[PDB]
Amino acid sequence: AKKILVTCACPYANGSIHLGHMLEHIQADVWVRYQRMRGHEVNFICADDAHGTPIMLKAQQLGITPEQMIGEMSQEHQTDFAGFNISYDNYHSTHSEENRQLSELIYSRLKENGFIKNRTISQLYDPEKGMFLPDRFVKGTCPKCKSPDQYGDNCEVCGATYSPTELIEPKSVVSGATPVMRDSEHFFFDLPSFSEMLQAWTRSGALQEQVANKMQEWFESGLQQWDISRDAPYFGFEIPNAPGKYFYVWLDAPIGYMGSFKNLCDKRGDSVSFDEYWKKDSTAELYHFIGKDCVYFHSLFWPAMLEGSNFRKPSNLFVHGYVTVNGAKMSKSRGTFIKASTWLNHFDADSLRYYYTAKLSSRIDDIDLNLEDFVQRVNADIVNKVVNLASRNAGFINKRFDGVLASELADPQLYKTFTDAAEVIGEAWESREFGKAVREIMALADLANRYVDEQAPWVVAKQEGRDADLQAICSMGINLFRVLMTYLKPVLPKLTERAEAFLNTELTWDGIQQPLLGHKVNPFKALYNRIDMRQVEALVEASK
Ligand SMILES: CSCC[C@H](N)CC(=O)O
Ligand SMILES: [Zn+2]
Repeated sequence: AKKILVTCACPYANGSIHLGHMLEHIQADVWVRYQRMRGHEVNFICADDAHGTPIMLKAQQLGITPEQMIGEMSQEHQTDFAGFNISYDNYHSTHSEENRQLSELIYSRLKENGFIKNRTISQLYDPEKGMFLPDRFVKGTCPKCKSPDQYGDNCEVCGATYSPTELIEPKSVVSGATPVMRDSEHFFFDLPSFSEMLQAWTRSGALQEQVANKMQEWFESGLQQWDISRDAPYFGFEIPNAPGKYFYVWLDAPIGYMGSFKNLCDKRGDSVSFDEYWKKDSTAELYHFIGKDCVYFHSLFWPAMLEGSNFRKPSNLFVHGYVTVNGAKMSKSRGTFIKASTWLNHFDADSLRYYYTAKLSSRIDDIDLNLEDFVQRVNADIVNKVVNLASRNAGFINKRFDGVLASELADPQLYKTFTDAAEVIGEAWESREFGKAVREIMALADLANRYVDEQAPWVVAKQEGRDADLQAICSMGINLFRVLMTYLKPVLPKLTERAEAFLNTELTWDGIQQPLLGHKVNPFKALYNRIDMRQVEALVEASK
């Protein structure tokens, strides 16, 4: 009955999708697929984050327009996400007419409401290229240790940190010219004006405990005004009435959430839903799946912007931790910085979806992809527990009973144990306690395989006159498989499709209350094959 708008953070348009991205998009997709299974109206929304100085400069280096460049990466991103079956209702771009009009609207409202301040700043400027330089486009000699060729505000030899104005003999990364300090008028969003409102939200108990605790540190330090403007040359949206000024990516990037939803509504011919979801009186729910590095932005700056422009605010933020590989930050030299596209050359999407889901919880803890454990857990849980219930039983049904399952359950008590678990498993999906859900599902899978072991179909099959017993045992196992695959349907979309083809039925959450009786199933080849460490070694080598 609910109306739900769910987002993932907008991926940066000048980088390939990697396993870190995939943790976020898989987490959101599992939750979204479960919400759809319970009958709610869900809109799963994302976009590419396509503006800014680095993108402008990279396009110039490539000799193409920024529009061509961001279009190519957007296609690359959506191909990768589609390969992992991330079920977006719309994937748009921050570089769109919808986002331009919404950015201009929100800015004009913030300005009229008194939340935009004008302030002159001083910044390093490349007089040959003719542009202000972000910190990382200034290089020079460390003022402390005198090591040359250091970038930005820190030295990678001695570890010192400093303003780039302290670099000795500074050079523009763009042109090699010596930069100089230049003044420019910038426009600032008066975030401090919203501190009391934001502190109330922090205390409300909606946010994760770990996020609320961190926000208290930020309030203690003191909220600051945030620069929302950039000087030309720039790739982005020009500020009305302010020639030569552009909106900084901070402003237009989250508005891209709104622009993507407006684009979806407009493409559908739906003239009511945008206001239904974004007006202040909305009864729809708005959720953002984000990582730790995006929490300050989504928990303070973004709700303040929405409040100041008369829009509704997020219902909640769902924050996940970083991905590690073999216990450590991804390492290019070790081959553990793994692109999504590369992953799919070696493994399927379901394997990573399952492994992440088994490790995820409602907390912000980092998620470790241990590659040895990945092989063991996928083979143990998917091949040998869940799929085993189908593969060990289907052959007898197809070959000796014409594909027809028994007309009654052999063990109705055991079946009720499986269906009785739906409430706790569903609540685990709902609360984002994914690891809890998987633990209960695999505990049931162990029960199901213990049942089959106890009945010993490999013995019954050879014994004269026991055809009825064999059909009963094998049909019971297949009905337990039906239930487990329903509980796993949000996690494993492609295996589920193969399971539905075998079972000759769509898997619905409520359907488990009616077992398959006197029901024809189809043959299948192999629902899910084993993986091995040679494949992991090939993935690592291909990523170096
Ligand atoms: C509106 S969400 C914007 C997210 C930024 N692109 C940061 C990131 O993708 O890591
Ligand atoms: Zn140094």
